[PDB]
Amino acid sequence: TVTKPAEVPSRIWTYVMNADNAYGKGGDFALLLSAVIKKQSYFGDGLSGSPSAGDGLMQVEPNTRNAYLSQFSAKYGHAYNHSSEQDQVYMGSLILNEKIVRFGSIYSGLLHYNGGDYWYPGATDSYGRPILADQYANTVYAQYKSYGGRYSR
Ligand SMILES: CC(=O)N[C@@H]1[C@@H](O)[C@H](O[C@@H]2O[C@H](CO)[C@@H](O[C@@H]3O[C@H](CO)[C@@H](O[C@@H]4O[C@H](CO)[C@@H](O)[C@H](O)[C@H]4NC(C)=O)[C@H](O)[C@H]3NC(C)=O)[C@H](O)[C@H]2NC(C)=O)[C@@H](CO)O[C@H]1O
Repeated sequence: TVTKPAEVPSRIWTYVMNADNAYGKGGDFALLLSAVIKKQSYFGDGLSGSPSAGDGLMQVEPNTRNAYLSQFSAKYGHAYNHSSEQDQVYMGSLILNEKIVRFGSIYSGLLHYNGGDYWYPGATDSYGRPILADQYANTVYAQYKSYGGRYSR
């Protein structure tokens, strides 16, 4: 505990481990972030073709990135740079950590990361796509555990 999952590209592992270090999570957060990135962008390979392609590795929506800019700068010591893949991961990590702490659990953190705080079945994203936040949380939590995750909170 813990090892890089074989299927996670080594550049991505570095980003998530840097994020893990910033929150003192012993490598466990990095496993969760790996699962999130696999689902959101497939490490960057599943982006092309999508209206939300430009939102990067963790697919944080523009209005959501905008709300967290000052907090990002405070946490990481530099202004958010969307062209930086490490910053993309740092931003997604900050928001997911915030949700997990605020709502009280990983599952709920994942659900509200994907759906927002006021998700309901039939809610749509900034591109008008239906958000299956419950299914997202289920499948990302399973992937997290499959990578060797060991927490619920
Ligand atoms: C390349 C590709 O297409 N990949 C797919 C992913 O894009 C995809 O899921 C999308 O993921 C993002 C991030 O998790 C998710 O974004 C959330 O969107 C909601 C709804 O807009 C947000 O909330 C609102 O925020 C505003 C401003 O703060 C609030 O005023 C408002 O109240 C909120 N609304 C509600 C209802 O609470 C979240 O902030 C936002 N999260 C983030 C981190 O930005 C999209 O909704 C996801 N879209 C879909 C259709 O799921 C993934 C889905 O499984 O699939 C990839 O393949």
